[PDB]
Amino acid sequence: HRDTQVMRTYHIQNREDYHKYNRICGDIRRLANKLSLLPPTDPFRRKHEQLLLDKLYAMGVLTTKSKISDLENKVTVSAICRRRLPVIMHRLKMAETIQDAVKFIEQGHVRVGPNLINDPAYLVTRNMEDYVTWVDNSKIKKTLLRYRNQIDDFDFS
Amino acid sequence: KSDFKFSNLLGTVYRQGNITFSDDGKQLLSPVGNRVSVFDLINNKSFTFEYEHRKNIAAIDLNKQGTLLISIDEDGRAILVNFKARNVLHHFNFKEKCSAVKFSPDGRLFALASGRFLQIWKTPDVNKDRQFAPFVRHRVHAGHFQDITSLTWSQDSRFILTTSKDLSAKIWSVDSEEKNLAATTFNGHRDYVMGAFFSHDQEKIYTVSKDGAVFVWEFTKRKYSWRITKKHFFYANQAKVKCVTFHPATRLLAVGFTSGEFRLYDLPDFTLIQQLSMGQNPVNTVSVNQTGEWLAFGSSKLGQLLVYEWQSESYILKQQGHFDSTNSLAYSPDGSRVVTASEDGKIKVWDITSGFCLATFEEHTSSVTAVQFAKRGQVMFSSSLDGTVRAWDLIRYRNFRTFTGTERIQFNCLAVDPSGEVVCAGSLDNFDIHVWSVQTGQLLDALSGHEGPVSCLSFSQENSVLASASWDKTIRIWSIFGRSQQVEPIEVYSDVLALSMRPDGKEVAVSTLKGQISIFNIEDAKQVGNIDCRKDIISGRFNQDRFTAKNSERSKFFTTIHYSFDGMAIVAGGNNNSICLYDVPNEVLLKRFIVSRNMALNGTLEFLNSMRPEVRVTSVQFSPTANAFAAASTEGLLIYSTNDTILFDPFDLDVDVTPHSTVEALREKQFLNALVMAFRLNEEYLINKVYEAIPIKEIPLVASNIPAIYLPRILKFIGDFAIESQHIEFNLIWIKALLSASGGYINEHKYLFSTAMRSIQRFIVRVAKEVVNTTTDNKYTYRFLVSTDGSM
Amino acid sequence: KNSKIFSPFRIIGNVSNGVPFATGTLGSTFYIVTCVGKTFQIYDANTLHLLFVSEKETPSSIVALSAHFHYVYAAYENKVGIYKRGIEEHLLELETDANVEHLCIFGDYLCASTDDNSIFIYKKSDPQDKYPSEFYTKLTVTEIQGGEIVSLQHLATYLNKLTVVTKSNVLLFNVRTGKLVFTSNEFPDQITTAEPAPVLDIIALGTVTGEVIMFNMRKGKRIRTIKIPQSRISSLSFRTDGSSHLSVGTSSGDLIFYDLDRRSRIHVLKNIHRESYGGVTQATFLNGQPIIVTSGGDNSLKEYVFDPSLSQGSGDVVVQPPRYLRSRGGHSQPPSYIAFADSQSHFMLSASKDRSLWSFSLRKDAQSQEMSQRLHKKQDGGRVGGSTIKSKFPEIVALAIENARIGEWENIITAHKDEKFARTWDM
RNA sequence: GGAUUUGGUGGAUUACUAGC
Repeated sequence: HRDTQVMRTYHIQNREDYHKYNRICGDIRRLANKLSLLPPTDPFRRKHEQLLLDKLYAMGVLTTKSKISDLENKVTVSAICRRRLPVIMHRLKMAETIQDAVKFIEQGHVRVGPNLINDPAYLVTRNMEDYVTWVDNSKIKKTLLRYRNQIDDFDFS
Repeated sequence: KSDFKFSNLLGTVYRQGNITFSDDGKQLLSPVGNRVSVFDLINNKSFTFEYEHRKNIAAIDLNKQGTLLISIDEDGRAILVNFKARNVLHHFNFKEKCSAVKFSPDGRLFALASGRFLQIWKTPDVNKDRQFAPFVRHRVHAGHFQDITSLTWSQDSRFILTTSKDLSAKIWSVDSEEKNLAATTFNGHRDYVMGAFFSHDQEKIYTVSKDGAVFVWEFTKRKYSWRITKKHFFYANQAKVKCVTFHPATRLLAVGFTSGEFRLYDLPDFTLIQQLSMGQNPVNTVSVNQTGEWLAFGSSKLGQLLVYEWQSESYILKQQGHFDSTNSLAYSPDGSRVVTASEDGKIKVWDITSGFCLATFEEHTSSVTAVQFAKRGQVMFSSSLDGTVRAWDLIRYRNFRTFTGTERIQFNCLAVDPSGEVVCAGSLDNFDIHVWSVQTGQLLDALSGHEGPVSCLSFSQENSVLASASWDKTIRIWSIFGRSQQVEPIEVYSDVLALSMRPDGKEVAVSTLKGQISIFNIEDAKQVGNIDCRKDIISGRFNQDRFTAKNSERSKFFTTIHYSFDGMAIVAGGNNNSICLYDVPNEVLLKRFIVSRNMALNGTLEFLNSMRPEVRVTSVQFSPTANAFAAASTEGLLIYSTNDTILFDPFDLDVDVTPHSTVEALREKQFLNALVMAFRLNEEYLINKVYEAIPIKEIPLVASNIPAIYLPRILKFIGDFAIESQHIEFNLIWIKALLSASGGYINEHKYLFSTAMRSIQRFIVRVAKEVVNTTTDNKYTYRFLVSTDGSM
Repeated sequence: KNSKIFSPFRIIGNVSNGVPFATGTLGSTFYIVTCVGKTFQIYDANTLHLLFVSEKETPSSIVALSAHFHYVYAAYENKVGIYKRGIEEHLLELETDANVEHLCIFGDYLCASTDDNSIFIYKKSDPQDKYPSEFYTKLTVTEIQGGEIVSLQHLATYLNKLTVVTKSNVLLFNVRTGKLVFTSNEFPDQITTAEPAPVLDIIALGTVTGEVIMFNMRKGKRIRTIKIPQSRISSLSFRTDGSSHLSVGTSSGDLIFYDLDRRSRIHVLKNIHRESYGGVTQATFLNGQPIIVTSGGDNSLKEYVFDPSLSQGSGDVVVQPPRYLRSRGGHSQPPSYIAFADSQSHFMLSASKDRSLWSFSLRKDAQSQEMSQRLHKKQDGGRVGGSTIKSKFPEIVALAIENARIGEWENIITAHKDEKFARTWDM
């Protein structure tokens, strides 16, 4: 029951979410394997996984882009399941717990740039990880500003 | 100026449904998901009906006379539009899913097949006045194991045969007395029968199947009825016929396969003329003209429409629409050239005059975000999410240089120096404005100072100053030329995702996230005014939503803005359902345009009845010709315009001024008055009555007589008329006279006349010079032959 | 007076006027025709949509209506239209100068009765033919035989016998021969309205005094009689569900239900149509179904239903009183000032001398509603000054509407007749 | 006479060609 055991730690909608990642996280390694079977001094192969580690680090599933061994060993579903939006709202200390962040996404208090986001299971790029905020004029961004005694209703915060 | 209409939809040539040629065959009509587009091969012009269809078109019916055109949606709604009238005469509702609707050769009644039931309905007379309940159904046939997959009509209306998907095929006569002639249903066909065809002689019946084996039915003695005379088999390794079209007079068979290979056979000789693969994806609907010279094959998966002629190996029109949507819209100095960006990254150049793509660009592997044109026809710069920017030539169709950054950043948007020396681009990753020179592909400088990413970048042509857009709520105006390097910052209330530069070079129009559009000055940091856009934005409730459409914050801002070239109006468009036209001095919107009415798309309805692609406009620009502004949608690039001029917009009427009075002036020989008396009505047919009337000897006397106030208006009229009109020599003597009479005045008021100069000098480049060069080239060749010594 | 630009589409905002509507049945569906002046309408009975209006206006008012399955028989001044789908497919002209009061259909025959006590018979030219066309003969009734003709009825299972009811008595004419096969006895009251019964050989009768008289034709006698205080009976109908029920419609707006088995009234409806415009002009239980359809002269048409009984074992004694179901509305008086609401031509405001504004629908004719007149409780807190017996607003002579900001505050300003203020309305 | 809250039905919520 590894699929359930990580559905709890990150709070997932459907128990099938895990194996929806673990099909991708396996598909990384199958492309890693056949790209390991090409000869090492091939300017395709040298170009092609560094082309891929650019993307898998921008998305942020893997910690570094130097170690080439991470691509088979550290690519786990729990790695890709913590660039989920409610985990990121718990990493950035927005909500208190990780269930409570799903409660705030589903009610509609969080946003990415212009548009608010409503699927809890929004993957967030490490580049896009800068831009999550509380949605403006919300009743939960109004309460935060009352704690510091710094509301400003010309913003109608 | 104010009343725009939906003139044209551009891009997405084929979406779904039957493609049927006209009886004349001059115009071919391809059905889009929510609209029907008519293409005229002879005039190379595309026309789209103003009417919305509430879901995607599933069937198209064209009357032999052409008076009535019927389109059937997935829901079963029936819309009848007269081609000449271009209006919806009636909107009857069918209650089941429709597969194909074909009008009878006589046209008295139209056969309609839904599910396993066949229906014949008397067609209401187009000439007859509109009635409350026009639709009437002649008969219903329910004798089918499964709903018919195809419908075929004989020259006589007595026999109608529909091929069922069960395997069985049945024949139905129109009149009840001819039932005894033919009521039999063919059997023993393997797989499914895609379609049933009738030859000019009614003795032979041709049937096709999904397997690819073809069987011909011939009536003969074993008192004797309907044997299989000969079987014909098509061999495909994995290909299966999907859609089959047969023309009886030319005996030509069009076969559609899953593989997409295109093959042609003749029923009498069973010989394969040619096998061609239009695309990897299988052909969905194939149609043939009466002559049979033009065959149209469209693949829904690739969304591309292709027309081919069997007799001569030439394609009248072959094009493929963008796979997803157009991220940016680029307008060239010439009105005709149009450039549209796509999510795929493929770049295709559309034509304003005819809705076809001259060429494609596959240079950008990543999606293209912004496409802009410098102040020349020499090149266009495209911004992509790949992290590289590549300039393109339009004389040669090639990259000059592919500008890249240092650490390989995405590029959203782009700004090109009008004097084409400097190309600036902006990111989401870096928030540094990279600056490339056009000659040396090095980056000159990394202009920085923003917190948060750069949304847009633009350069005012008059002052050559570039203003950055930031998510930090501060607008910073850069000054990058000549030993200054000074940046001026103006604070904004909400993230600014929209930046617009006025032609003047003195004002900047912004679109913040609070909805509100503000208009700043540049030489001062202060603002002229702001106009409030949160209320007059229509927002859709999606299907998967949990909030009312009133209080979602998805779409109440504007992700684009473009000033008109007059500098007096802004067209804005965002991820919403609506486009706007704000007046700039009076600060009030003029008219609000709903982009689409589709239940198929998500963002349409304010209220649902008691994921799907979102419907939003990405980038909007106003054309130099300025008749209409193109907004790049989800459905495809829209074009709004005023080329109708069915509108009474008078100017300075007296009681004495009537249309008859202007005609009287021509008899009176008062050319100066009868032109001004026709400009007072501002109606085009009085103007063409007096413009074409007055002779050459009093053109310049009239030009000197013409007032300064009407000079901008008269020049605009010549610009729109002379493009499609046969008079080169008469129109150019007017443009010699207007320019000759007041050369200094037009030059002094450069800002006052912008649209008139651009429109007039598209007519000179596109059609007037090419007549000159053909006259020039022909003269030189004749000179060469006489001058050169004789051979042998 | 033929125009070159305009041509009439249909008249909107009118449901009924006082002429008795007549029901028809096609397949399993039920279709109800009414009339509006010189142009009749057709309503479905399952949702009261508008199905068919006539293609041309008639040259005068339609006086009487009846409908056999597909064909609506409309009778204006001298002629009888035999209409299908609102299309005049055969015009039948009666050879008098008298105006046709009542009409009846059975068998191969049509039976039209002019006002000067004369009855015309029109035969189907062939049994294949659907509408009767040929003039058969002219039946007359002299005043020594009976009074003025109240109605024409054809009872169940009578070979060519036509139950002609008069103000004095009841006749029977064998239209094949043309002979008076039976005359009834003279009634002490003036008869106003007759209707058949689902039992055999019985027509029901209605007097100017409040008396319903059941009358047998095989015995020629009065079987049952029902007295009503102070009412002029204008409509009669029997429920054919299997439960015996008589519906007496007065001219004082009352609809009265009886239980002929228990010999009792059940529930009496008060003012379902206006007394002044005529009361219940016609009421009809739909066949085999607990639905009565009432249509007065005050430009409305309402349906009432009987819920099933709350008692398990008792049933027919504990009867639920009738219940309001769907209806259509219009405008009692002529409209003073109208306007259009929106750009797609989808609503029309119409304010009339009835003092009640209406948002009619050009699009779907069951979508029309009276704009409510129910004052918002004030922001200020002091109470609103007005008469406690609520009367409608004075009639509206000037209206203005701009549709740009709808749903957020008011967008309709109306000026009432002779008021120093001028109210506002949300659309 | 006034105010607040609530149960139930009907009519709309896409553009009106009759049932088996």
